[PDB]
Amino acid sequence: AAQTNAPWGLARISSTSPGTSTYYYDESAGQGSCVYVIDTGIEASHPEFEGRAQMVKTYYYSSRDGNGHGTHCAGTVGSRTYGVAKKTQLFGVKVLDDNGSGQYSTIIAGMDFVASDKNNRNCPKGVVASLSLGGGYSSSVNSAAARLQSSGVMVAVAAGNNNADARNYSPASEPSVCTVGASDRYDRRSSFSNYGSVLDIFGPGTDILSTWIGGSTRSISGTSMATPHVAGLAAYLMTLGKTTAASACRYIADTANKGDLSNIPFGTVNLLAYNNYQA
Repeated sequence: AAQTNAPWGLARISSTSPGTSTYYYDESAGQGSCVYVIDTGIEASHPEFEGRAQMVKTYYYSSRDGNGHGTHCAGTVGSRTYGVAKKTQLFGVKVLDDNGSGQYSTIIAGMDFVASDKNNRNCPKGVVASLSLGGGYSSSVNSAAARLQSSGVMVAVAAGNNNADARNYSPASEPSVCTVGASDRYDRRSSFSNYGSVLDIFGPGTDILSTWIGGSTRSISGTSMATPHVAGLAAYLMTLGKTTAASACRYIADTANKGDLSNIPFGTVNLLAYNNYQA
């Protein structure tokens, strides 16, 4: 399939050079997979989700996304126009309040919920969890993420927007999960992107157009924006049978555009998420 005039990040992950405008992808588009978006919520009523999104859990008085951040992320995973896996099933776990904050205790609870709740859901091609969040290092938060990965979910986490080494942030610093840095449309490391040996992959994260609350759209920046590119790619490759949840992160790194990014500090991977689709 081809999405003409796709956002630049979608076009990026289906090309070998920067500067293209079409997103090539296999038409299965992640059908039969599920991605949990652990965030502020998802405006499931948005026409861009086509009823493929639903909230499944909240830790606040509302399940709605009064912020927009979760919706933007869920849109990059699997919205019809801005998403990588256009046929995927999106589940919403609201661990973050409407200001984008949440306690680690609540975030931990959210992850353990996903590890169990996937057994309530028909995801025959596998299960992914996108975690556009983080803070300072905590082993409890790291183990929470590693538990989720062990239960059989491909876990993708943001590296953080501090322009520092991700080893001092969680769940970014957990080795067994897929930690995602951010790049821009000219293959530069995003000025805010964390870096470090704990990174496994980069994804588009500067000026990313996606869904927003109120049935609208906007363009924002962050490793929070790169993470769902990888979450979506994961679900896309798992629908295709090319990898498993346990293997997806390493496979995406095996099959990435190598060496193409600029301002990668020495010791950080130079790997850019790539779907190697051959139309």
